[PDB]
Amino acid sequence: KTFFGQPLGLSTLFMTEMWERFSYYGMRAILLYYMWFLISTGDLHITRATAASIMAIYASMVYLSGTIGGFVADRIIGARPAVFWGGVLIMLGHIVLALPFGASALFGSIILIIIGTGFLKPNVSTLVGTLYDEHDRRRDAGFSIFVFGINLGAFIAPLIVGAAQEAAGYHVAFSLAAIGMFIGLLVYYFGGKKTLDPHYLRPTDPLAPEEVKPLLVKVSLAVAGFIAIIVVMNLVGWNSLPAYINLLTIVAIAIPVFYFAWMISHLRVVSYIPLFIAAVLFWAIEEQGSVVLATFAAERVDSSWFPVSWFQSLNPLFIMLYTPFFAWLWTANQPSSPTKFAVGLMFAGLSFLLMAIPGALYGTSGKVSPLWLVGSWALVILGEMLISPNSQMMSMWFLSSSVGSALNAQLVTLYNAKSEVAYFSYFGLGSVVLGIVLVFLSKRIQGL
Ligand SMILES: CCCCCC/C=C/CCCCCCCC(=O)OC[C@H](O)CO
Ligand SMILES: CCCCCC/C=C/CCCCCCCC(=O)OC[C@H](O)CO
Ligand SMILES: CCCCCC/C=C\CCCCCCCC(=O)OC[C@@H](O)CO
Ligand SMILES: CCCCCC/C=C\CCCCCCCC(=O)OC[C@@H](O)CO
Ligand SMILES: CCCCCC/C=C\CCCCCCCC(=O)OC[C@H](O)CO
Ligand SMILES: CCCCCC/C=C\CCCCCCCC(=O)OC[C@H](O)CO
Ligand SMILES: CCCCCC/C=C\CCCCCCCC(=O)OC[C@H](O)CO
Ligand SMILES: CCCCCC/C=C\CCCCCCCC(=O)OC[C@H](O)CO
Ligand SMILES: CCCCCC/C=C\CCCCCCCC(=O)OC[C@H](O)CO
Ligand SMILES: CCCCCC/C=C\CCCCCCCC(=O)OC[C@H](O)CO
Repeated sequence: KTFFGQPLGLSTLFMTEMWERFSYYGMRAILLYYMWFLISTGDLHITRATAASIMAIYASMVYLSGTIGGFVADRIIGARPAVFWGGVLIMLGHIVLALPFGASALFGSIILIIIGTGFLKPNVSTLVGTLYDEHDRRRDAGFSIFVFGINLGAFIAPLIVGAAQEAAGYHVAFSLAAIGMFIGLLVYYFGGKKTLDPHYLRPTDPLAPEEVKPLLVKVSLAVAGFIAIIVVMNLVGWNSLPAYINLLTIVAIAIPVFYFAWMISHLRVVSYIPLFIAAVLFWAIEEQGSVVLATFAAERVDSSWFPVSWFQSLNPLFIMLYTPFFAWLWTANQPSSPTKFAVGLMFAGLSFLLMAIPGALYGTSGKVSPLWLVGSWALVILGEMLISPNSQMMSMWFLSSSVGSALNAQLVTLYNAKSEVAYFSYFGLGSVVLGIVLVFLSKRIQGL
């Protein structure tokens, strides 16, 4: 007896991530619209450009938090307590939004989910590898199955949560996200005690006695310096919300910038720079689906007969549809890796180029077919299949996605009804050209 040929413990972790992704993307599907609503009632005193910027920097901090969660679990608390307490924080963050509060609850909700996702997301994937020995060949199949559960939750969540918001309002809809995470906790807690190795209730590489102090010193210097920067900012008058967002943008971009300049000072690392740039730029476009495309859907689409948040379901839908195809394709000369990044960046560019057409053809004061966004997501997910689809590279994928959203925090403020065609054309064409450049550089990168 198995779970699709895999250890029974996989079903638990399958369902665990399935409901966490449910809570996350269900929230992402309506959070921007919710901020619009808080703005329209005068409760929240920001612009839509700022609200869009918040969404992007929100995502950036979540991925950045994922780079640290692996460390905390492996060295301090253990992977299983990390997943559990990570989930509790995630749940609380959604409960905060379900409460009878307004804009005041936003920062509290955001902080909880960032810390929570940081603990849970990288360690659930870790616990998946736990299910297998070193020798096991089923590993790639199990992770593929595990990925499928991730996409399932991301698919049904905007459908359920989005419809709930339409029927019973925002507070009820956010509570469904909280309930979704709660279900994941029940299955994880009681299912884990049956199938998970008790060895991972504790850290696998616990701090040696002499390691405690320097780690404590290192963290303290980071917090103090960060606190110091904020102090100076408020002194010189850079203390509006766009200022703090720019600070986090700088921090998010500085982290890979420093690590590169660190390692650079044989030099094949230099050859990874274009790949990392290509990764950042792709994630920038892909992550704008929940921000820019979510805005386009709500303002420019004939979606009068269905919840407009449902458009967020297209991303994991096309992933699930494309996956068995590419699974077959990579088994049936297979193109190199820098080539995949170059072509993947092109498809992302075409997705934005396509969106420039309806505005250029019909104008931007009317409403267009929902099929335009359908074709756009189909293009960028096609590009995803080439670039994105575990170990130590998990950090770089967390980093690349984090930097992209940080870049988005700046870029999405430029998007509006007046700048629609220009926004989609330039960045659309811009990504295609850099995809062409990467093709020219593709041969050198191979062999390094
Ligand atoms: C294989 C599927 C291919 C997917 C097709 C994607 C589109 C490709 C070319 C059109 C993009 C640029 C559209 C032109 C935008 C443009 O003309 O901007 C000025 C405008 O006229 C000002 O009003
Ligand atoms: C399959 C296509 C293969 C790739 C072909 C690439 C096509 C690019 C067309 C857009 C170029 C820009 C033209 C429109 C720019 C535009 O709208 O500018 C407004 C004004 O500058 C606002 O400042
Ligand atoms: C990828 C192959 C299939 C699609 C190829 C893309 C072909 C055309 C896309 C770009 C042009 C679309 C037409 C937009 C309208 C326009 O330009 O307004 C002209 C301006 O003077 C206003 O009066
Ligand atoms: C066998 C699968 C091969 C996969 C190739 C699929 C490629 C593209 C999918 C269909 C895209 C065509 C749509 C463009 C033509 C169009 O919009 O004209 C509008 C017309 O309807 C007016 O009413
Ligand atoms: C939030 C309600 C969801 C249901 C929770 C059950 C109620 C109480 C559990 C005891 C306290 C929690 C202690 C958990 C610490 C922990 O590491 O859990 C790893 C777990 O054994 C892996 O399956
Ligand atoms: C920790 C236990 C597990 C977690 C359980 C999930 C959390 C809350 C569930 C109920 C939410 C009810 C929310 C009530 C909606 C509300 O406040 O009012 C709407 C508004 O008035 C309609 O217009
Ligand atoms: C628990 C969630 C995160 C907690 C924030 C801590 C972050 C930085 C402080 C570093 C030292 C803290 C770790 C405690 C050291 C410790 O547990 O001792 C091990 C060993 O048993 C002694 O040799
Ligand atoms: C890896 C550590 C992080 C990297 C080191 C960072 C060093 C200094 C931070 C830049 C200044 C922060 C202040 C930015 C705020 C800002 O730009 O203000 C505009 C706003 O329009 C004013 O209202
Ligand atoms: C596997 C990747 C597949 C490639 C994806 C890209 C293909 C087509 C783009 C969307 C279709 C154009 C939009 C059609 C709009 C339409 O149906 O016209 C009625 C509406 O009322 C007019 O606005
Ligand atoms: C509307 C008119 C616009 C014209 C559109 C033309 C589209 C593609 C042509 C350039 C392709 C260059 C790609 C190959 C160049 C090259 O040197 O590639 C070596 C590389 O090492 C191989 O992997």
